[PDB]
Amino acid sequence: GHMSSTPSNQNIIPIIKKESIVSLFEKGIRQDGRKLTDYRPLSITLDYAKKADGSALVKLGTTMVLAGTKLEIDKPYEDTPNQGNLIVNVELLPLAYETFEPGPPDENAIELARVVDRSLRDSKALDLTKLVIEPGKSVWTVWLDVYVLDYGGNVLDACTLASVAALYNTKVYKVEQHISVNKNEVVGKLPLNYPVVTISVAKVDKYLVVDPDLDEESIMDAKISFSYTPDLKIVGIQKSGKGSMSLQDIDQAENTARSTAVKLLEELKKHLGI
Amino acid sequence: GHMSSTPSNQNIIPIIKKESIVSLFEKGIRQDGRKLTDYRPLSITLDYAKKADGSALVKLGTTMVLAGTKLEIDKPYEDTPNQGNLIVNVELLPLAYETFEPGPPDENAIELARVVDRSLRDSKALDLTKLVIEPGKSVWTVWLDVYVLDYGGNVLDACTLASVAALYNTKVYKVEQHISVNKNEVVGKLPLNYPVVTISVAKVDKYLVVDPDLDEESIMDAKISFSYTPDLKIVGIQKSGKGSMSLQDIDQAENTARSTAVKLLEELKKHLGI
Amino acid sequence: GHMSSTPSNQNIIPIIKKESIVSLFEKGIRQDGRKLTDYRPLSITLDYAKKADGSALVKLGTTMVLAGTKLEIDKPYEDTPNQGNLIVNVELLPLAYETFEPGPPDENAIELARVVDRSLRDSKALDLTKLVIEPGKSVWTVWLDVYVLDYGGNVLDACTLASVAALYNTKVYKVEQHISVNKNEVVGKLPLNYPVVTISVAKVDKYLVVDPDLDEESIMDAKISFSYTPDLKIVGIQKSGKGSMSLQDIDQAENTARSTAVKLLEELKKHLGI
Amino acid sequence: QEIVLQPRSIVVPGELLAEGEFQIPWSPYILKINSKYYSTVVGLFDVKDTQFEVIPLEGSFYYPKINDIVIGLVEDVEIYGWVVDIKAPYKAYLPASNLLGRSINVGEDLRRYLDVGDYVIARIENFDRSIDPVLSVKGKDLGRVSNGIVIDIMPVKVPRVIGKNKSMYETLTSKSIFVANNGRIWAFSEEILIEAIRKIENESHIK
Amino acid sequence: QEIVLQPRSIVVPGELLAEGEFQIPWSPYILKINSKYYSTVVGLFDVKDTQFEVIPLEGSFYYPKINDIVIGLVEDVEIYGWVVDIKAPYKAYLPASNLLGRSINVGEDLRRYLDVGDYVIARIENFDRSIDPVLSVKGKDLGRVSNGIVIDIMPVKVPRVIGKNKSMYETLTSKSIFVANNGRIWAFSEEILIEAIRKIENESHIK
Amino acid sequence: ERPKLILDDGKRTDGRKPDELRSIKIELGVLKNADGSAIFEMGNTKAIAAVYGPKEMHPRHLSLPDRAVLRVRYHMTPFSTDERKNPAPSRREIELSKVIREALESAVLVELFPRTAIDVFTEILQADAGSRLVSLMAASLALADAGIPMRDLIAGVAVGKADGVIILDLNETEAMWGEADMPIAMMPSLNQVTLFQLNGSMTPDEFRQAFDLAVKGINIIYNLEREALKSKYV
Amino acid sequence: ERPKLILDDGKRTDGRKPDELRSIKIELGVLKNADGSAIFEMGNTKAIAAVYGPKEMHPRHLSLPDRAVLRVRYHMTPFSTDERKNPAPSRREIELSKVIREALESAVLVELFPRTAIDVFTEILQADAGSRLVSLMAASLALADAGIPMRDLIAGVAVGKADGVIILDLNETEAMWGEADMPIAMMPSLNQVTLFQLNGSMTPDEFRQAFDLAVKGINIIYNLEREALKSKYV
Amino acid sequence: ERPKLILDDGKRTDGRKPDELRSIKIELGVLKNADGSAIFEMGNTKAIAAVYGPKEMHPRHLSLPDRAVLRVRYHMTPFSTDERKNPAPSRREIELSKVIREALESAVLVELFPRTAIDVFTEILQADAGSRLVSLMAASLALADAGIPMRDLIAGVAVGKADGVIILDLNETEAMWGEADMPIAMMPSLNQVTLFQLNGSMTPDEFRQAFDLAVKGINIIYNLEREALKSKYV
Ligand SMILES: [Cl-]
Ligand SMILES: [Cl-]
Ligand SMILES: [Cl-]
Repeated sequence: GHMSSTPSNQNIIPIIKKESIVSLFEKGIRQDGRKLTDYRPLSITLDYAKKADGSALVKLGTTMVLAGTKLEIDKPYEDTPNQGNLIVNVELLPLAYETFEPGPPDENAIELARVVDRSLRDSKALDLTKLVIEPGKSVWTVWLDVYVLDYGGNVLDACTLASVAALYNTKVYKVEQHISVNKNEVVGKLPLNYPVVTISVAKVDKYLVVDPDLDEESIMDAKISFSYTPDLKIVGIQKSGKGSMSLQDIDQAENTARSTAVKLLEELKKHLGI
Repeated sequence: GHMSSTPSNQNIIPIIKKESIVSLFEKGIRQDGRKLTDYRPLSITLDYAKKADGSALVKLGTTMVLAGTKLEIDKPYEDTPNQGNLIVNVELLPLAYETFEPGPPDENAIELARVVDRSLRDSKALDLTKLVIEPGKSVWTVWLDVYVLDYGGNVLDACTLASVAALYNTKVYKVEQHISVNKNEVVGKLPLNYPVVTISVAKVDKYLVVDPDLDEESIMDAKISFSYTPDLKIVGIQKSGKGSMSLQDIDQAENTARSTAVKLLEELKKHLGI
Repeated sequence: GHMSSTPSNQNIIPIIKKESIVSLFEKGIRQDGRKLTDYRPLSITLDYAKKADGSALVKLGTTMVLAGTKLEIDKPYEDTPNQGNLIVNVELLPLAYETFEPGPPDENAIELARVVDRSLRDSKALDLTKLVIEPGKSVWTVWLDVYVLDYGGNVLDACTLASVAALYNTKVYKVEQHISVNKNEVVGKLPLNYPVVTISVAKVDKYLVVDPDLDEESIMDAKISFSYTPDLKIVGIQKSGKGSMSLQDIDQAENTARSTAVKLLEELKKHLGI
Repeated sequence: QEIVLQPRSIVVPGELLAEGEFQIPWSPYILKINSKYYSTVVGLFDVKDTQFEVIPLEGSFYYPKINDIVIGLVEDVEIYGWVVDIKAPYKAYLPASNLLGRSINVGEDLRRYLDVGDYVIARIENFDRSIDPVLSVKGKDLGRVSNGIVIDIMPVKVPRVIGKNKSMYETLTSKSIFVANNGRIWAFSEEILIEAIRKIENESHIK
Repeated sequence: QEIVLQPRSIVVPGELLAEGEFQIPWSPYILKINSKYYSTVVGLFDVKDTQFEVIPLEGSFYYPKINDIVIGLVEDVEIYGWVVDIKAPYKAYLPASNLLGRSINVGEDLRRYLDVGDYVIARIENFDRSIDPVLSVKGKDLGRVSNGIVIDIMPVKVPRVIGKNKSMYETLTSKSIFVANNGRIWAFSEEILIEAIRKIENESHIK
Repeated sequence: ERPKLILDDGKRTDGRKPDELRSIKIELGVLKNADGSAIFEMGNTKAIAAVYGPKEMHPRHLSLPDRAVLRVRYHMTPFSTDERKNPAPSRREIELSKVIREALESAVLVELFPRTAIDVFTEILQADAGSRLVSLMAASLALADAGIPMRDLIAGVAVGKADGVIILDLNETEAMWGEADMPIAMMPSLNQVTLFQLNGSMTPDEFRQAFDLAVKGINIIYNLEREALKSKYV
Repeated sequence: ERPKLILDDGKRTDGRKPDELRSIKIELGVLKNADGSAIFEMGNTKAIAAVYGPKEMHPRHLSLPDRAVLRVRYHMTPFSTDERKNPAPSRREIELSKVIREALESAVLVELFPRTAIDVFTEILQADAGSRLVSLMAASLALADAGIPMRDLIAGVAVGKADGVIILDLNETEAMWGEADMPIAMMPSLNQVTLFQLNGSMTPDEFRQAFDLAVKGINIIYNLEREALKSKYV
Repeated sequence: ERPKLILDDGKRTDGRKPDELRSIKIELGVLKNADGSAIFEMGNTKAIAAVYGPKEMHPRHLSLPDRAVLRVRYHMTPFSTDERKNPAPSRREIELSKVIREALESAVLVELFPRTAIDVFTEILQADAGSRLVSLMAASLALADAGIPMRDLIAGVAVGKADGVIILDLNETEAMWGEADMPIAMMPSLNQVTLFQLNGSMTPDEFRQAFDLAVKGINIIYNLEREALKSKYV
């Protein structure tokens, strides 16, 4: 048995600091000089975790996420004989933030995993029917494990980037019939239709801000995240946080997120080599 | 690893209130005007939980219990190839009482489940050899889940009533050989030999009281429960609570419980349509 | 998720008592009159737990350990079709010491189990290829459960003794092909190559002491344990405790442990009837 | 009636000692149920005059009595005092003000007064069923211990170790020892008195 | 002998600094083991006269010293006082009586005195290894902050930010700032002094 | 995908039009111990909620100096679903408990009760889609029944897309086989959204069409919630 | 059902008459650290118990102002049973720990030690029926060995029915295959029942016959418990 | 056993001589939130560590009056190993967390910070043998990066035996198939051993040969640790 409780503030910021953070919003810029619609600097390092089948280290500002995959052969589920499997796990490591404690995933890490999983699944980016080896008998299971090493704000969008990059980076090994996996021979890469991105918009009083940092997350009213494929279909939405927003805020937020998505997808594709 | 500890009083009642509760016991009646041998008003609503295979909502005074079943096909256990399975779970929901917290079943809910399970099993009411589909290969598993929604005293007897009623209410679906369950066709009801009842007798100083309410449970010395089939065989006994009772108290209690059982079985049968 | 924390002292000993404990170390003897190289009195009672397949109750001073085995037939692991299985569990019972609480094995009991398991395995004393019934299809699993009933110091060495004695004491039952185990017919004893011992040396200032008691463990700087077979090969080493030791201390400790091992192996063999 | 069932006997929980209405002061070792008295412990039935008692033979714990002289062991040091272990179910507290004869000062408290692992001889200045015992160092030859051996025993055995008119206390002093109420004794060279003061535990019931 | 092994060097934990018996006051940054002295930190070896010290280059925390001037941040409001964060391992407490100059009254305490999220300038009136630091607002220009920017830094860097004879403190004031012991500085329009006071952190070891 | 979700009459599998709600039934004061309680039924989806509170919270360090702490549980009974659900909380239940708590945080006037907990427990008795919203609205009603001050009641509904048609208040067939499912809850008098999620896929224009349709349903539901709460006094 | 439980000589499978106890062996002061300890053997069923206490309890909010709290554990070793038992507590162990604690609550004079815990730990070393009672009696003896005041010792035995015959002190074959098994424990000098359970089925007259037979066994056991406790002093 | 571990050139499977270390790479200040951090790579084994501390500890009864409490976690990522590792802590991780904490207890000057906790978290990103030591050394470096006073840094390496040859700094093939694996860590300037374990089997003379070879490796590593820590200031 389990229950969700209001947390303590794990980043109580002084009145005076709030005023500074929002002081240049009138001019359309923030603390760090970025525009209200700009992401922080992004680096994506593929194959960072050398024993992973695929991996990506994402640095987004001071947020750092390491995603890695491992593939296994399994019998398919009885209800899905013609599909492989995807299993998404996110951990918010106690390395990542001072008030994080070790333990199994709390509700925040569970939420992250489930939002990312849905966005990957509902996007149709990873067609699990492509993961079948022998219909009804043997399929690939893709374990995706996503570790937040440095909690610097907007961890959701970094987790999506890392997850997509790790999947793109995933090697597929030769299967030998006697069935075995021969790891000396890479025959393929995991087949994806396209990348996906998640775009998080925070409401700070009368302003909407893309890619909130730690300080901005500490003062925001609420946040909403929108997932996109390259055709700019919306493939997931999640309002998060204690505060409410108006219908009009959400409308404006989606319009702003979608404009940013175009640019983020382009940058991610450069990072992926596609 | 685990251990049982003396609890705090979760219903500390004032000296003055105790005197009132027992004030009319000399005349053979209680707070609510009921006789020392009377149950509180009982309603039993069958098929209350519409996606359950069978269900019953029992209201006994202010105690409310919802029982529901779900049936599954399983291979039988190796030691019991010629029997199906019954699995009893009781939860004392944090909805039910102010001091209840969510978590897995505590020792009180575990005890309830196990007392009910024994009474059902040892009564021979549910002959598990009747639950076989293909001997050695396929049998029915009956999951019985019993939820205490409102803790108003004597939850054991309400749990037994709800459990028996839900089992009686259980639909059996057609099994299609290719083996599958076709839920569009009800071919049967779960086969029971007879109902069972559990009767709880509380000792309050020099008096014995049937069907203790919350206040009576808060002042009782101990309680003892006796399970009966319609032939008035005793099919389970459980002394519960911190206090002791004499051999003579237990003897008197059984005689009193058995007299009440006759009437309760009759009322339950009306509720069941048998 | 889990983590290891510095514990509280569960045996804070007064300055004055420390001086007494070490007062005769100059003369080469301790509190109880034993030499710095002597074990406490050892008794080993075989077949103490009558429903165990083999068992041994070890008393070493005031330390008491009960080890017991149970054997089961299992399919072998896919990577080891030609070996049976050994599973070692140690529990530090809340019976054993005042500050022990019930719960699953803490890090101390987990460490004990794993040190004993390695010493048994790496010693080659129990050749798991001897536990095969039908290659690739059926093997023996040896469950070894080791219960510390009285925590009196040097529980590791008592756990090793009890584990080896229980394994030696293990009855093997006839296997009937239809495959079943017939417990009416003992056909064998578990086959061991030789016994193993673990020898724990505690550093107390400038002295090294074999077989530390509770008081000595309460004042020691650190301890190191060395496992031996009868050829005096070293078959495991574990430094334990908060303090460091020099390379020279470790060298001296090993030389001292090995001298004691010869005598302990001899005494254990008498106890085993080999 | 008013009758006693036993002479100087070994007694066990639930054992009927006496029938009648005696005017006995309440004891934890005797349970009165209307006109019957029962032992609550493994013990020695002791009749003195017209009254009776049970002397416990078993038990590792000390029950605080106000004004008892007690030798404890410091475990924790709080802001304004020291937590002390006296082998009781409750731990004792020695206030700083009591030790100093004055209030703690603005940057005070090393531990030269008292640190963890120090033995203290002290008296119980406050205790009841509603609060933990409070210690006082005020008296003479109380306070910290510097030298000597401190021997731990069953508090239950303390009255045998002293003995009738301190007879057992005499026959130990002259052999080669302060006996607290606590089941702890503070104590020539190579004095192995301990080996004898353990033998009193193992034979107190005898002769 | 009595010898020193290094000039003005970058130092690391375990690094031998000196051999001999110097008469050095105890420091957390130096470990003396008989006749050898070792650094315990990443730092800068500093010899002054005949003695020596290690200046730490690393560390995010402030260690309370009595009478330090400190700018904290209120986090909790208890019945009779306010819990304050001063970037230390221990949190500080500002008593209500100290702020008011009088006792709390029967229905007192909104927060117009001090609420959560307020910055306070204050002095440490009590602290030792046995207790958490106690704050005082008594002095002039202590108490709550109303206006200005408050810049956070490594407390380790505080002495470089002030500098020799407050030289570094001068060359900042005139450019466009109170420097507490706390690693926090209270501070014209569009004053981006912060971008420079971060550069002192990143080059303190240099020249 | 498998069954037809929009039939040739342009109606849905259960006979409803795209802009029609399932039938609603609300009962209040259903439990004796709970400080407040409610049963909410939307079609064949049924939740019960119980509230206990303002009360002091024992782990004082888990309390908040300026606010009450909301403690919330969304749980499904094993027999609420077509196939038995394991009673151990699932990852789904953990996520939904958080999303439901955060919705309630916007409504409940928690700063009235410093250092207290308000406990909100909900159980799904029958799941036929939309159970997070039915849970949330039962909780809202149960809080009102408990006399715990709030800014507004919360009404919610899931909109979505089925065989290309934007539809209001999905049933389980549509939730399972449709193209999108978007639960939205609001404080309708305050024009404020408290819960907002989408799963599946929609174009940006479809999303705006759906949001608009949800508001129409929410307003109907809100009035039923108001009337239910008033009904015993009038 | 499968094996014959009453043979043609009218004796039981282990040679006993219906009114005969298994042999009993009691050892006290078996553990050095425990404040009190005991081993109790009844036939091939063997338990060890250890007691620690009166001591202050750290979670003060879990303590009681007027009483000590009893903390009790019934646990079976993995090798105590015919087939290996998993060491994780089972639902059976959880139930039995409670029933054993509540039995001890009637005997231990807990109001002597406000705000304390008395810890009682028992382990089944060999299980051949009746292990809850053997555990309870080892705990009772261990509490006496610890000098913790009690109203009375607790003695107990299981009666039952096998092939229609009422029998005293069941073995495992009878517990498994018989028609009824009824563990009863008492404070015999006080005429008070502390534990009472029945599983299986009996007529009301059979129940009274069995209860009567249990009392006869209990009285024998009680005397052995008294003698065991006195034995070291005499 | 299966593959040849020492080849006819007398070299190892990865081309190294018996007395040669794998290549080492150290990065410091890798994480923004952590008070200190480090990445340590030894061959293809890679760990990251983060430190937070001295800070007051909330469960005051778990704190120590005279010392800080070290809280330490060794954890392996699921994708660090050849076959996926389950993220739930294993018995191995529990043991290694303790052995690593006790090593650090000898070095960290914990008595400087009474009643506090110093938190040390390490994660294995790639496991190719020796990960307990790589973890321990990353923790040591991370503590230095955090400015937490210590007696000395800790350097460590595993020695062992492969096809009868004593070898320095094992790779995974050697750890799996060799005859012995002996991790040793020290405070090298203080001549003190902080971690010492052996698995497998060695004669007493082989053990002494191996210990000697480990010291040579440790001294090389120690100098690299010193230089890494100084590198940003020079
Ligand atoms: Cl839902
Ligand atoms: Cl039993
Ligand atoms: Cl390793």
